[PDB]
Amino acid sequence: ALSLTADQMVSALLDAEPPILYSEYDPTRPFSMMGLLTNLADRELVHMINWAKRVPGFVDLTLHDQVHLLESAWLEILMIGLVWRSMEHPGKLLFAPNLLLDRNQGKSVEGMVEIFDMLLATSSRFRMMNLQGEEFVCLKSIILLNSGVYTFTLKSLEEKDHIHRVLDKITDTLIHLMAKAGLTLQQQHQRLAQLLLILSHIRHMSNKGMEHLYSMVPSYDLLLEMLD
Amino acid sequence: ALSLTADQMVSALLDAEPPILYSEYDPTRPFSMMGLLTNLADRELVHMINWAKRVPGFVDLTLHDQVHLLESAWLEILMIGLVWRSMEHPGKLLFAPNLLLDRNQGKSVEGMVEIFDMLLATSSRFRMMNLQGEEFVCLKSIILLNSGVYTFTLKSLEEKDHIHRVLDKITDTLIHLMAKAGLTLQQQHQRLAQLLLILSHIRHMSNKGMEHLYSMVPSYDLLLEMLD
Ligand SMILES: CC(C)CN1CCc2cc(O)ccc2[C@H]1c1ccc(/C=C/C(=O)O)cc1
Ligand SMILES: CC(C)CN1CCc2cc(O)ccc2[C@H]1c1ccc(/C=C/C(=O)O)cc1
Repeated sequence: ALSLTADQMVSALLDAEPPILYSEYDPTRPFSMMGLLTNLADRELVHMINWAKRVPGFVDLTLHDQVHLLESAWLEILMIGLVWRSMEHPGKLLFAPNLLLDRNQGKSVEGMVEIFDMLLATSSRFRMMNLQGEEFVCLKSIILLNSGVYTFTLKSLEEKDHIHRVLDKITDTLIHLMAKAGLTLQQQHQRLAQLLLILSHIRHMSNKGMEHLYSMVPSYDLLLEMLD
Repeated sequence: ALSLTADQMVSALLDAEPPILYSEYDPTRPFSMMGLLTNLADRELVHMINWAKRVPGFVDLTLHDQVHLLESAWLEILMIGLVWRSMEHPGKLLFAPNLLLDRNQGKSVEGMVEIFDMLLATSSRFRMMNLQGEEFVCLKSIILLNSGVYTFTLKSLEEKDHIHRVLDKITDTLIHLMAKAGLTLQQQHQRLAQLLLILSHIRHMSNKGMEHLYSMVPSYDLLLEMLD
């Protein structure tokens, strides 16, 4: 994992990409939103576990640490996936190819339109930056490794060190992608910063989303069971 | 602001630094924690407004946008300040020079020890990275400009553009500080990323903190009044 080249890292992440799932509803029947979104999120989680195990360095960690990282990051990962899927659909959120929802549709649940608006704005930011697929997969892997790394013994110190080393490799990779695309050294650092700063907003969105869900979520046990 | 050199940006930010305030309690009297922390935060906010107005580019924005940015960022700014103050005090949070609290003291309020632990871990991360004062002031300014920029008309488009341009200048500045300190180009990008990724955790901490406070906060009107 730490011996991978930038090109190899990118290829590994692109290969690890999960599929785009569909919403489960009878399309011949008349058009609950939260039920549809929950069932979709449930099914995506399984594929996210598989994806996570294919992110270089991730399976080198202890099971306990893998669970902690996924516990911290899962909603951020679903959200960045959603925002990426929605990028070329101004004003809409592509939850699934058969479930493309606008802001007005979000108003059907109390507190939801606020979250829809933040996701739509992130998609807008992605569009304005012209985010590339190779950059997106790097960012999603960064979320997985970074979100829980500040909230964790000699083994723990080794785990955190490894995580930072893998994150450094992904940073190198992002820069390499920007250098290959022809950006100047200045533009490279600037774009790196712009991309990483969006991750703070994705964290914010996830926290707001978790508040919504807790006001009504995969347990440590379910995640542990799925990862073990 | 956009014509400032890296050295000028750093100097401007160092000059803008607010003072370290003291907790208001009778030190001759026997040792409420939340009351002490709230009163401290109240007084710090006033100085934060002054500081914000001295961050290059900030007063170029509309009053409304200044308020929005501060509304989004104020707790993150208090927290990064706290973590910086605490950096050379392992296991303790230096809320003020006369109010140095350990994790055990946080247990006196339900839900607080969790927040103390996250802040202490961030201080630990700062210590391990050997964060420099010049880097800290850059990061605090980045929080101010970035935290609310995704949640905002032709004027709004101009405002967001300006904010991104100022953020790009601060990125250039951070890199310049790392280049002057003798880091390689690789190390520069890596450290930039490490620093910006901590900001995601600071956002997380602020969200957790706001949840605590809302379960019991400066209004738009107070912030507007103070900024106007
Ligand atoms: C209020 C948010 C949590 C709604 N999110 C937005 C992000 C997102 C992305 C997806 O790609 C699929 C669904 C969603 C939904 C969502 C809705 C419900 C749940 C609930 C999960 C559970 O209760 O286990 C999770 C996410
Ligand atoms: C639970 C957290 C919000 C406690 N924080 C931690 C960060 C911090 C940094 C400071 O430098 C000073 C105080 C604090 C406290 C804190 C406590 C109360 C309030 C309340 C403010 C209000 O009610 O206006 C804000 C922050």
